[PDB]
Amino acid sequence: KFPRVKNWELGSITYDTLCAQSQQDGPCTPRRCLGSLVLPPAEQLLSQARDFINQYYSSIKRSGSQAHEERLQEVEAEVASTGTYHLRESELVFGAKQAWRNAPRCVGRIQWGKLQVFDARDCSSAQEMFTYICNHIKYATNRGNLRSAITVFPQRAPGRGDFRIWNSQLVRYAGYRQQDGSVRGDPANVEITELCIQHGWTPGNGRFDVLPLLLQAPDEAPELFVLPPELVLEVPLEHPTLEWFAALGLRWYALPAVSNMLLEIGGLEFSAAPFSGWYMSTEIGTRNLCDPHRYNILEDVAVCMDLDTRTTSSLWKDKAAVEINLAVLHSFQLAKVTIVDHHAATVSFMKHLDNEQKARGGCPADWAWIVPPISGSLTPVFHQEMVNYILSPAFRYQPDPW
Amino acid sequence: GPKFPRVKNWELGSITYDTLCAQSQQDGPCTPRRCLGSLVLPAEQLLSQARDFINQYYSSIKRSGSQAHEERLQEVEAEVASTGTYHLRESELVFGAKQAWRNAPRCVGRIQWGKLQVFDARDCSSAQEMFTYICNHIKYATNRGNLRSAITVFPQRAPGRGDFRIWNSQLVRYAGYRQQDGSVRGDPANVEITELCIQHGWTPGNGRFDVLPLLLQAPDEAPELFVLPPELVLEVPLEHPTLEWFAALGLRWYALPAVSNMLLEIGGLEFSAAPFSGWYMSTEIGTRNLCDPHRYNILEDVAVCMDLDTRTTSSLWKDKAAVEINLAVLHSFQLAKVTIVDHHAATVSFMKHLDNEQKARGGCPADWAWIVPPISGSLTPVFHQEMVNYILSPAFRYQPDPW
Ligand code: HEM
Ligand code: HEM
Ligand SMILES: NC(=[NH2+])NCCC[C@H](N)C(=O)O
Ligand SMILES: NC(=[NH2+])NCCC[C@H](N)C(=O)O
Ligand SMILES: [Zn+2]
Repeated sequence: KFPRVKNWELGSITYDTLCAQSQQDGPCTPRRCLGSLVLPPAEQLLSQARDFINQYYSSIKRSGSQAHEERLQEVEAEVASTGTYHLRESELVFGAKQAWRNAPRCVGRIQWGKLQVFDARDCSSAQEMFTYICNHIKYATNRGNLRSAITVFPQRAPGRGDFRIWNSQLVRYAGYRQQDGSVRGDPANVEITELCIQHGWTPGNGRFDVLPLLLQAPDEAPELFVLPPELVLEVPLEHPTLEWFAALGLRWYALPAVSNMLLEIGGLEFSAAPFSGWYMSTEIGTRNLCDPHRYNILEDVAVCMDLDTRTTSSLWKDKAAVEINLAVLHSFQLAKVTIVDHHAATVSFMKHLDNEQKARGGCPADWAWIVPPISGSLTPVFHQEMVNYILSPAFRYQPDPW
Repeated sequence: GPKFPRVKNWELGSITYDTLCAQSQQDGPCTPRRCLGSLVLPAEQLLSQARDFINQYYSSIKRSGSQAHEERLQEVEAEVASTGTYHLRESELVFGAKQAWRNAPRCVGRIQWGKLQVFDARDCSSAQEMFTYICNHIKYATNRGNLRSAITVFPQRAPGRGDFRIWNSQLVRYAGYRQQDGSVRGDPANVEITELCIQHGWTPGNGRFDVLPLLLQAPDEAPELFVLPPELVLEVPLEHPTLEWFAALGLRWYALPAVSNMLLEIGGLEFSAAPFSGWYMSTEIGTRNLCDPHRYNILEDVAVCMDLDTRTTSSLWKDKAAVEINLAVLHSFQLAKVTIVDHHAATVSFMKHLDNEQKARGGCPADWAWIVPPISGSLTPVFHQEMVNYILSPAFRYQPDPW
């Protein structure tokens, strides 16, 4: 019995047979569904490694050659003697792309084949991590013509502490907790802001202060590195027809570079492996600026637009959000920085699902994350049933290192 | 942590554990390997469903273990013993109906669950009589615009003997006429039932908003056709509070949403005809019904009137039009004095319901994809609330179409 998956807008049906290859577990059982939840030996490492080596040789269509068997022997010999093994650059490149491809929450996977992979496994200090991170940013930003990248730092080792980037993204704005309860800047970054200050960073007092990085080499206290302002491209927000909107002094950074997830390839774990593509506009316009526990600017905007704030039924919240998202798109386009709107992103994801159906017999997708945060049923993904499951290589959550 | 699903609200940072889900009788469609949450779709067996139900009834009047409780159990097993089935006391039926609603994971209006008028119609014995009960239900629920939640219950499934069925999916629905050019006039969701009404002798209209007749089936009989008298069907013409031309589009919606094709299951007993109605939340009309591409699909038309750039996704024309359509729905209903609730007020009230149910029952089964509204999602507090979905009984369940 395999999942029948229906698109309700077109009446079409597919069957997901790729989920059979799931060896990892989602949070659900048959007695209760936990899907909307945001967070969750050597022959076993070996069996994940053989499997991953199998994927890789199949990918280059050498699925049986001398090379294939000799490579499995290498991996077997290395695990038998040392309890672990190492990946070849080109396996690593293939694993990273496959991790992205398999990421159920990513709407931008049409892009999965085009990922610049920086091998930083020859990295031995916080200082080197920083240099690599700077290269990553410079490459990925590309004066606003954004390019997808990942930089992979040295894998976890049974002996020692992990390499980690303590920040959750490479670029984030500071959130300064007030004694009077409230937050100046981004409330989601209060804890990382506090951490930075105590490892000796001099704070600013703005709404949009770019945080320094805390980089940790194994079993060493993390170190502080301030990003060179010229590396951090930012887009001031204005609105195409509302002149007052610019007066709000809103801005956002160009580069979304997630730096806290663990990358897992054939049983090996890469605890520092920051990755970036480009923003979908609703991430900034709806979530970051309008979430009540984020910058929460909807009321400010509604009042400027002169809307009736006293009642939910004037749909003031909805009207303001739409203008905010429009401002984000307009500003990014004016500054010539890559962005995709939620309509174009979901249309391309549909094409991706279809590609994936033909190529693998299904696609892991997390509906609550693929459907955008405004205008859901106005996008084709709303009407598309979706099956969520964990394939490996995978990006996974890991504990905060402090 | 305790050994139960942990549930987080990401706006407020708060945690709860669902203990209620451990009372779940029915498997959902998920396994450890794969999540199917986004998907839209006897002897001792009866006795134990019955027993469990009667226990629920006695708890809710706080007489668990009492002699009246043990006598009812005995009465129910004896009745099953001799007939294969049993019957509910009136007050059990009322409790089971409210509890089915309360249990419904997809319903965001459940803060209202305790206030349901239960019309007992288990004496009903003909299609004509279904019609009278249905008309009575509509008059009572509609209440000239001040809507009142209600359910009418017809006789339960009975061994061998045929079912009572309402063929229509709601008591009030608009016709969908399949055109020569292959397109649809009216509501494309209603094509099959439209065509069925024609097959059974209905003389079809040709409007975009033709109210369907009812096709009602008493046991072992072909369905009979009944035309609702127009004046029982309240409708709201749509206008916009500032865009004057919107009224000129001639759009309208009916006031009463009355789902009629679901099965109400109580203590193993099956009520195959049990239509229920509340009032609308505005996004069901303004977003789904009017803007779904496979429904009325009016988004482009509205956007063109609003002079928006429809050649490019990045103008947000879809988003701007959809907002105005929802504002029109809200505004028109308020002007016509017909009950309606917006998706902000609804979700707030549903957060409050979740909190009540946390204290009362230790959880609340909720289907996130259906609870979050189809526009402005993360603008509502339910978006940031994790939810656990499972089936409790009494339940409203899907059932195959009678044909
Ligand atoms: C190319 C442009 C891309 C776009 C437009 C995009 C879009 C998105 C969006 C909207 C999300 C949901 C994230 C959130 O709401 O916080 C997401 C999640 C994610 N994407 Fe992408 N993505 C892109 C590229 C990438 C790349 C290059 C990778 C890695 C190689 C990646 C891996 C992920 C992962 C692992 C998640 C889940 C993050 C989490 O669980 O918090 N994506 N993507
Ligand atoms: C009192 C006002 C009510 C409101 C605002 C309301 C709101 C809603 C909404 C928005 C849905 C989603 C339906 C869809 O997207 O098609 C729904 C589903 C549902 N509601 Fe309500 N509801 C109300 C009253 C009722 C009543 C009185 C009952 C039954 C006694 C009920 C039982 C249901 C059930 C069973 C569903 C699921 C239907 C399905 O799965 O297709 N609700 N509710
Ligand atoms: N486009 C990506 N690679 N996104 C990953 C998540 C970024 C996150 N949504 C943010 O608002 O900053
Ligand atoms: N409020 C209710 N009882 N809703 C049941 C669903 C009605 C359906 N969404 C409609 O728009 O016609
Ligand atoms: Zn699930």
